[PDB]
Amino acid sequence: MHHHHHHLVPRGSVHHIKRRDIVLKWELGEGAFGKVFLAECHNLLPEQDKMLVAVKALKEASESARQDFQREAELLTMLQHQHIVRFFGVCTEGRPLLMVFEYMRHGDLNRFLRSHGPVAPGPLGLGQLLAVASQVAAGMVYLAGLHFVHRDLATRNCLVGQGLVVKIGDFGLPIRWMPPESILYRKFTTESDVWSFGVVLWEIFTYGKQPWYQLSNTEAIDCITQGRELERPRACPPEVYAIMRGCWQREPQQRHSIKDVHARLQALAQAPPVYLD
Ligand SMILES: CC(C)(CO)n1cc(C(=O)c2cncc(NC(=O)Cc3ccc(Cl)cn3)c2)c2cnc(N)nc21
Repeated sequence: MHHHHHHLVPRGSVHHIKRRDIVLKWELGEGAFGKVFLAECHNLLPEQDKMLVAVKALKEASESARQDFQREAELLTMLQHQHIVRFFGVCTEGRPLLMVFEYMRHGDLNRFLRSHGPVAPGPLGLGQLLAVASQVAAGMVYLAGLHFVHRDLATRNCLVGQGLVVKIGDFGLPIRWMPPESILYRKFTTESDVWSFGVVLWEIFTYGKQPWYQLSNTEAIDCITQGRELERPRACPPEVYAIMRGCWQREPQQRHSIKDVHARLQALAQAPPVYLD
């Protein structure tokens, strides 16, 4: 499951949280081998007696799932960045096994885009869409620096917190976001992540529409393998579509680097182009 991350070596142990320090509130979601709950966590941070967290309750104990649990936990404690999901630790006393994360008040980015399109309610402006895109790019720069290949970058895997802070996570094939080499040869690299970032940019600028929405899963696969490009969204300025095309070069070595994509987005976010659809 995490074999592709073998070159990543943990410096230290995972933070352990006492079961009695976690107080479950209600389910936030479910899918990837477990339910996610909102909860209160006591004695986690020094200043606050209690705070809200998101808790994933693991469904199994194969015990290949318990082996994957420990490795995943060791990997997540290593990921520490402003735009990467914040992992607090595990609870191993009893069953089910628990993983504790930061609670992100506005939920997933896909639902956030869909509800703020066609917190302050209303449609997100160009400046706000660029700010979202720059934050996701910042997280991807961090992952590329760690030699961490995400493999499933998509807005459904991003979270929105207080003050529109965006963080990348993975809530558990995403063919529509993949380049041809990932679909055909299961080749997942920093370069296939940059392609998915380009698709994330397309999702942002379409307010969360599914890529290749006019096509069946089969038609979408053939279409990506043949080299057809996603159309420019109506809300997308020409400067931003140039970034998408850079992420979508057929040759992985020709794709723009995430450092350059992030730098370009920072420039656009700081001074948005005067663009009107
Ligand atoms: C929107 C839902 C309800 C969806 O479950 N939701 C999940 C929250 C999590 O924090 C979360 C839940 N389960 C698993 C993880 N694991 C990682 O993200 C692993 C990882 C991989 C790669 C990288 Cl680069 C970083 N991290 C995270 C969360 C938090 N708040 C809210 N409101 N909803 C959440």
